[PDB]
Amino acid sequence: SHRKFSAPRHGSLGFLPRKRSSRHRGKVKSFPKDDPSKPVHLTAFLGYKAGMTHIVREVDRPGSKVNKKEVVEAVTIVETPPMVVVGIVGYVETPRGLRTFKTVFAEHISDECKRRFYKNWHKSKKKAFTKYCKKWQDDAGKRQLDKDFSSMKKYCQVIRVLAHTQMRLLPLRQKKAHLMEIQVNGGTVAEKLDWARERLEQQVPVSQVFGQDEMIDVIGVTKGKGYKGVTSRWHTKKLPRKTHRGLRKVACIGAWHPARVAFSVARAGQKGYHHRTEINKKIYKIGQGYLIKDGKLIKNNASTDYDLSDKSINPLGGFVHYGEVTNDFVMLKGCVVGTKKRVLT
Amino acid sequence: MKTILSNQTVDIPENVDISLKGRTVIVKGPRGTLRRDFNHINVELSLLGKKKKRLRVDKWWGNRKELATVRTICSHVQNMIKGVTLGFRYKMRSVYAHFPINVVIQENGSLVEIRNFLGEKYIRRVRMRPGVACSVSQAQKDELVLEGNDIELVSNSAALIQQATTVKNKDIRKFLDGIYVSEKGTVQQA
Amino acid sequence: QVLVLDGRGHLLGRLAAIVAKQVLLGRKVVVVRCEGINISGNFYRNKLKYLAFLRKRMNTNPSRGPYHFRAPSRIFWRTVRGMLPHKTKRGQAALDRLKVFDGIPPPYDKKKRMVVPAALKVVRLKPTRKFAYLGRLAHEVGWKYQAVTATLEEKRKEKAKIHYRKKKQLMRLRKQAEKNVEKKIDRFTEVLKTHGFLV
RNA sequence: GGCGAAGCUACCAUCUGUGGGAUUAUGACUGAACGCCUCUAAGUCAGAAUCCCGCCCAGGCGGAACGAUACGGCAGCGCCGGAGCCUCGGUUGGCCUCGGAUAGCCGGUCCCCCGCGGGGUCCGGUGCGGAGAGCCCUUCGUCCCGGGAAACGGGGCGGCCGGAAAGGGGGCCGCCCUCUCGCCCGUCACGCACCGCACGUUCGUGGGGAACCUGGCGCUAAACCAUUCGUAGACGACCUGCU
RNA sequence: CGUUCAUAGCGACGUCGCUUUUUGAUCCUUCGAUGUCGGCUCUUCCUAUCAUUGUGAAGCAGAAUUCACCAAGCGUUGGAUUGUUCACCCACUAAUAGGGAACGUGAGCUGGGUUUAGACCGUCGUGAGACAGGUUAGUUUUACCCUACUGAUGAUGUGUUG
RNA sequence: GAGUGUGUAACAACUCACCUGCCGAAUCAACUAGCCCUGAAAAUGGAUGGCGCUGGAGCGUCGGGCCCAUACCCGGCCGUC
RNA sequence: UGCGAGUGCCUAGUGGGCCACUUUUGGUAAGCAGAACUGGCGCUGCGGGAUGAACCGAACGCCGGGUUAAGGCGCCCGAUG
Repeated sequence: SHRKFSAPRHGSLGFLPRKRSSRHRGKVKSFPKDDPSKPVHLTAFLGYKAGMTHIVREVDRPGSKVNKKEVVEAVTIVETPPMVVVGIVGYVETPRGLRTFKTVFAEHISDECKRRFYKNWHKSKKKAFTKYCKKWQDDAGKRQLDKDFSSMKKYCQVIRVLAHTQMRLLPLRQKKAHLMEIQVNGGTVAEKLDWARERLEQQVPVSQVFGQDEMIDVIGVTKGKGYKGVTSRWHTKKLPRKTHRGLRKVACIGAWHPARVAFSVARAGQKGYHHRTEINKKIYKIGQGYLIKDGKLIKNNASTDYDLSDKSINPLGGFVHYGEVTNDFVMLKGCVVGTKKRVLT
Repeated sequence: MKTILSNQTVDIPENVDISLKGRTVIVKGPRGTLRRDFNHINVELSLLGKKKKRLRVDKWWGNRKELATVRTICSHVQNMIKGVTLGFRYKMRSVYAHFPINVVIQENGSLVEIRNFLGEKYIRRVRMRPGVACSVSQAQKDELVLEGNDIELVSNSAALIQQATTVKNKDIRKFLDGIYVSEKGTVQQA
Repeated sequence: QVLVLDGRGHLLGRLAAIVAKQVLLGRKVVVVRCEGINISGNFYRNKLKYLAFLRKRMNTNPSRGPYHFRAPSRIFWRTVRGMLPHKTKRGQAALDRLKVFDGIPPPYDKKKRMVVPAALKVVRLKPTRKFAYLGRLAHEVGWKYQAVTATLEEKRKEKAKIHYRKKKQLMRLRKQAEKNVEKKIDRFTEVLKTHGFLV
């Protein structure tokens, strides 16, 4: 028979593979579309969820009831240390996909960046890139890569740059840096790569990437919640108290002629630790980190043009379960995906 | 019935110089050139007569689905001859009841915006076809003028601005509003 | 010993009829430029035959259901799969002998492409009928890569232009040769033309 | 029984939720059929909670690029340059490329004009003979001489270019060294002539493993378990640290 | 009929078809058992489309409201009574459209009334008892096996790993 | 046309049927038979058997050629009569 | 026209049938119920109709060659390549 009262579907039909993510770093699945009109710049960046706080600000939108009055606003503090560029990679479009062409790594690679290529840093002999780095100081090695750079300028279409974060400027316990390729959007391929050639083994701050009141997206991994029931994995209706086999389960699954339980039927399983791409997040303040000219500059971290205080964004006792922020930061409107100390893209 | 032959001469004037790359006929003259490929009709195009006095088209062993394509070959050709000699002028009269329709061109005639149509706040940006020039007439308060050489491009742009001024969920028989075709003419009458 | 078949201008099932029988006889055939196969009927007909194929999915688990391939190579690979006994071991070893590609692989860019006169549009279809390309139809089903293929096929097309121009440059030198040497090869030419050569 | 850190939690607090393509229905343009007219017959336009793609999730008995590749007290590897011996199977010359039209093509000089390419004109074919009803090589061999072809050619180490969609044993300069042997016509003989009896004849230094060989060049680790971490977790698994 | 006007909307007297969401007809499957009604929860599908998207026609002046088309993407409620499927009413709403999946769904739940054994009332029967008349109380067993699915290890090849 | 339409208290007035001015070959009307379309809407995704097919691999009428069943002929063997 | 005929004893099993060309009863109709002749399945394999009670052909000891019925000859799949 037909259903008596119609009801919307519990749970989304777009997020069926609710598995634990095979990766821990947030991954950019789709970079912004290229256009040879704007100058070269970055497109993605790696951050860490530090904590959350309030913003009292003036909303000046026309036509609202909140016109010319103040609100409080939950934001998220993301400590965003500057990158170290340690290589570039080229991509060429194929009928079978978008295949990479060549990877060129930098000469001097930081030890934090070298921790990524090892599953056991203590027992390793740290022999990574010991012979590759000998292809730079020699004239034959430099000529061997000079044509390699020119090979990218002729055959490659999409140029992505390899950058990693710094664990030396963070309160994190871990020291293994996170690598991610970042697509460079600009004009033609030739001068776009030459910008990355000049910016090798350099420091990339956040102001080169993002600016004031930018309207950006957040990529991260959900806070894992373990193996949860179907009444919390899908928020289904709880069965009444008089049930014998339990009341936190889906009562009827399917019909007799094969509705042999489908992918669309809500079942118990893993809840949390899912890769999510949540978009439309407004930046309110790109921060400036700790810097000393003669004295310590805690003054200009959480000071506005009306506050005039010496407070930093670190609360009394510091951020809970994260540490104390020392570097420049990005403050994102609203809550973001992931727990504390989570690698956010 | 498969008719053995179906023929019609196309008498062209002396001031038009035409050529053909197989079935792709090129018509040029005073007001410019016109190119229109005549493929997928499966008929031949024979340009006979010295000093190019006429064009002849035949169809061998055809039935009534492509007997009807014989005359549309000539009819497209004469419009190319007419569009090069005298052009195509489609005057575009605007009809309104209460709210006057304000029409003005932007680049040369390419972009035409329609405003104060039924008092609508939504402006209507309509692009013309390439090679079609638009302008506002004189000696009368509101009428639009479309110029060009190709009959298909000019009249499609006229239908674009005719279908842009349509009334929604009202009585069409009472709300006689919008811009409509007034006359189908040429740039000069010779 | 390996056939290279140009896919442009061929019917879908007519070329598959020739290919599938030749595969089962133990002879490798390579079908290339699979965006060029065209299908009889108007375009809006063949779209709904293959769009209704997209609706053919198993309700309980579409992941193990029918794999709706979107590239024109695998669409042509699909229609040969149904015409071969792929459930047996002879059929499975037959599909290894069939290599089907979109565009022009650089493996086969300098190979001469065979044409089957039993499957061409002009010889099989009436000139007044309508036909629909598989390359245009595949893009509207979800095949993304027609702009990448068109840029690469345009690059392959002009690369063969210099080679053909060099082939004509060598051919006029081939033709120029017997016009100054015929006074000493006139004892070797008639023995070819009294046995039916060079006429 | 109050209050309550941290952690979970509520539309019971808060944040976010997207851009294109084709067209359906429809309204049309040109326009015959049916010298008139018509959205239709060829063709063309607009066209949506429709369909599909983009956004987002997983990532295939699917590929790609890069790094390190076992100095130890042995050993073991990688690249390049000789004979036997197991297994696996088909195999019996290669064709090294225009695009495209089908009521239409091919190749030229270009007296002519634009930036070797294009257009007009002119010339010979068009069941294709600048033919895949087709092209190249053809192997029984060696020994002397004469005739046709060559003298600018065969063969024997470094520099310079063209190739990326899954990348070509391709072209040019010579040399310290060897020929009128290579291939086309004719004299002259020889080669176990195995006495009629079948898997003969190549791509075959074919792919994989075992150990012997001679010489040269270059190498020095990684993963897992154990412990810790707790951004994770039923257990596995995942993120970390540890002279 | 529709103020005149058959076809805007309708349409008698006649006539042609579709459906198994009704009752029928048959006994073809099962009586070495396929758990027999509803309600709750949940998944999917159909269009004979209630509303929303796009449209055409109205006895379409506007508004409101009817007829028709592509169209199942998204929705179709809270409650009083009754075990109810149904049914009626109140309020909100864009609408509160119709259905299928062994008349979906009992090793998912309940047992409310059908349908055991105890009883009471009314009718019938001399009687034991009968009533598809009414009321009351009346045990809802097992997955650890295979498959499907949810998650979690892995495996196949890339000489080994990242 | 003692008249088909427009407007007057009725007139006045215009226009249609019809005829003439120009053009030059088949046209019109009603039935009837084939192929195709509408009529033609159900629930797991769905079936000329599938792939596919449109100078058919769709339909009708046919002509050669070709395939095989334990069917027929010939031959070998067994058994029964 | 063709076939060697007649006759006497015991005797198992069967006594639920079904389908089809044609005729035909009741029923709107039914893969419904009930009759006549004939042929089949039951009891029977084989080729074909994709699949299969009853449809077409054709009935069967074990094999080789040849040829066909009904069906077919784009591929699956033998054959109009």
